[PDB]
Amino acid sequence: KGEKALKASGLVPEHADAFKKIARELNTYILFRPVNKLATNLIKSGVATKGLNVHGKSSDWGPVAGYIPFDQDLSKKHGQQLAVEKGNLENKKSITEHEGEIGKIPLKLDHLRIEELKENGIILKGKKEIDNGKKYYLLESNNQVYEFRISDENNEVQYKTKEGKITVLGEKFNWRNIEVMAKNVEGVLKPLTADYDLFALAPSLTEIKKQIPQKEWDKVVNTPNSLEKQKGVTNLLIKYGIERKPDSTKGTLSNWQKQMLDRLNEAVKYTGYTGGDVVNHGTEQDNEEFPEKDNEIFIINPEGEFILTKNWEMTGRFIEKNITGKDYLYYFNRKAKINTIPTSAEFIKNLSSIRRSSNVGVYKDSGDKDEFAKKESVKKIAGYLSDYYNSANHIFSQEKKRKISIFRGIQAYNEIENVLKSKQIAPEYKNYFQYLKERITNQVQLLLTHQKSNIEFKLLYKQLNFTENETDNFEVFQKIIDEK
Repeated sequence: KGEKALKASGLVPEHADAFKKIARELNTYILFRPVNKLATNLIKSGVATKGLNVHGKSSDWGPVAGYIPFDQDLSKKHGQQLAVEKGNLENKKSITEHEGEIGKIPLKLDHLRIEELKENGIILKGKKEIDNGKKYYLLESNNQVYEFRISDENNEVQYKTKEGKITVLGEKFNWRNIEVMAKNVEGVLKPLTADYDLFALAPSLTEIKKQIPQKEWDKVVNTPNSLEKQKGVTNLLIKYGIERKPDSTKGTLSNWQKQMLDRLNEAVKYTGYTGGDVVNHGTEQDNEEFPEKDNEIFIINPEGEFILTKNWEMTGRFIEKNITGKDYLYYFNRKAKINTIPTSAEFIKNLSSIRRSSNVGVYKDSGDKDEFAKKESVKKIAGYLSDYYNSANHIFSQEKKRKISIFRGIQAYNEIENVLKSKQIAPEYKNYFQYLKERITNQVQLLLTHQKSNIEFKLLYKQLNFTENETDNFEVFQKIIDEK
């Protein structure tokens, strides 16, 4: 937190000041994932950010790294040489996937990066041998097994391993240029560096009132009881935010999220960033290739405070206290899962990920009555896990979101118990359902003990019996929970 936030985060300071300017002019409470200072100097130099095109991110070492490489030894597979062939294959399909707009331009080198990285002990002051017939600035890298040779007189990088050592790889790569990816912004090609990353946003209710047309907000003026407000915010979210297009250009967003991110990101056009959108993809919850546990997040408010958190459970504490605990909606990109679980889209993603290795189970590759019956059960299960995050009923206190979340979770639990009266299923999907039922009972119990009323869980499961209606049983749920 503070200037320690911006230095242990690793971002541009004047980008943060431009974000403060556009936040003071727009009033949106966005978040940021920290990107290191190895690529940040190249953001200040002029080469802009990548998108969601290559998902093997750049290393945390290397004076020539920061850009996404074709040979992924300059990526996170450092020393794990059996995966560098799959890295070359994945960057072959990353090249051949985004064709039409991509070119082949290498890194634009500078002498200033290696003098600003003198702290690694890059130059050994021993013998000065003229290798390859050229006056070379002799550098010794972080290790002896591979040297990352930046050129001195060539615009292209002349990186080449030594001609007297042997490794376990065997592919002594020649003095070629680096093969990093490209993107055509306003006609001129540009290399791609480590992209900036965000987490969420929580805009003010008058900004949503002025960004969504006025009829939906003259609806808000005549809302006496909270169930009609629940219906209004839910069908607003259905007619606006369910159109999540799975894309690989700018990130899995909606329309208004994209245009407000563009209006929040255009503030660097007069500061020194020649690209505009400094974040060209979604989050890491929106990057579905590898689930990265984000250890710390960067907090940006329109008031002007710089907070970088420490712990992940404390990050969820900050979210549920500042975002959800007050009158602000939690517009996040949608045994140890206490409060925030992977959402309904991630639920279907986990379902497919277990489905790819499980041949049989609950329902198989056919269309019978139990098959499509448990298919409609799991689509309404996904609907209930989606409506579990009904974080827009914040007109009264957080207890209202608590009781609505418990109502949706108990509907989900009754759906799970409706599913388990079927045929003899495979043990993979069986203990999948066991983990889901244990997680949902522990979540509903630890929310019930947090909120009110000291009731058991099985008591609330036994007293609640809903068959074909949910606007009547919310009254008996309110009669049990409230009005003691």
